[PDB]
Amino acid sequence: ERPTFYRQELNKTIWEVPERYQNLSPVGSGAYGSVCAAFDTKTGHRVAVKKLSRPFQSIIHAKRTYRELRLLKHMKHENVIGLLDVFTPARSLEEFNDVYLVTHLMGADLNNIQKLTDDHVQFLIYQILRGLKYIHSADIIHRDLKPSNLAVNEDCELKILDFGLATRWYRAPEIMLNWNQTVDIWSVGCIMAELLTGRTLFPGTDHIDQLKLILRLVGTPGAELLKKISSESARNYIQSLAQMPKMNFANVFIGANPLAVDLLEKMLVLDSDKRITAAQALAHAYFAQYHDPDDEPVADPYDQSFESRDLLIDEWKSLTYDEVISFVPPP
Ligand SMILES: CS(=O)(=O)N1CCC[C@@H](NC(=O)[C@H](CCC2CCCCC2)NC(=O)c2ccc(CNC(=O)c3cnn(-c4ccccc4)c3N)cc2)C1
Repeated sequence: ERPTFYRQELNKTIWEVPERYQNLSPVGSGAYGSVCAAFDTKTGHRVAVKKLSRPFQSIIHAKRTYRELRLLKHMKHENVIGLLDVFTPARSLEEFNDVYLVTHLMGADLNNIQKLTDDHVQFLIYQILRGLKYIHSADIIHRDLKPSNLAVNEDCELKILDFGLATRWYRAPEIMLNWNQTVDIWSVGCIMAELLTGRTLFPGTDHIDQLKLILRLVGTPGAELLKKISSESARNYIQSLAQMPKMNFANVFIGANPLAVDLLEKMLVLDSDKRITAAQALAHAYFAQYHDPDDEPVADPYDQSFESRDLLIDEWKSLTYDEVISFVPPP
């Protein structure tokens, strides 16, 4: 029982969407790609419709499209973006070439929310950790967490997403030198610090400067962590730099809530085996007033075996088409 579509141009781009979506207006200045705001006549709420660009232009684009659809269909959590609809005007695989995604209309990102109160930071970071506990439990690593990938509405309700299109300021040092899930926790540490102080914690100009700033705070690796670098070039570099002491975070986040400081000490550790996880962090005393261990769920298992597959462009397209058809809309 297929719906009725209607076509229209919008800023040198064609849009064929269910009549159920109306009053489409472009949002961003193309920053988010081809995205419009909309009114959903089924529900009566604003939505965001994104039309992918050249989704099957190449083998790599076909796989990235399939990956994005598969991940979005899996996410069912209050602090993670979710898929409200996915559709295509095509009536059969032979004419399938465009893919539309429908999500909630997000309010503003965390860059667009002056420092916050300590209570505001607790709530926002709490919600990020809660969604991270959920994606991490599915063996899903975000990898690109940063204020522009956090959406927050007027109730300060937060959702994690990934718009795609600097990342380096938030990036774990191990995956910037190539020597697990807690790369995301490092980024939370950087975000949390910024909310507290009002300043980018590690505003590095490139990768070597980014590492220089990081070690000035957390200190040069010790032999405990040195014993775990396999990359021989990485070891030589770190041992050649000037030995800089670990700073005491209380002298750097002066005046901040000492629970917040203690949590920063547990997130912004160089050794990834010692970094706090999302689930452990939810139990930190700093979130004492939001922590609810009975309402911090994990995710269903996520089959990502496809990621190790080499398929042709038309096969990835077919699989994307499967996921479009099999899609069941939520409540
Ligand atoms: C690293 S890559 O391999 O994966 N891959 C490359 C990089 C991007 C990756 N994104 C993903 O896979 C995620 C889902 C998977 C991701 C996994 C980790 C946990 C978060 C979700 N795609 C998205 O997040 C996404 C998809 C569609 C949409 C559509 N709504 C909008 O655009 C929208 C809604 N509101 N607004 C807005 C906000 C404020 C003001 C005005 C407008 C918009 N502009 C938005 C986001 C894919």
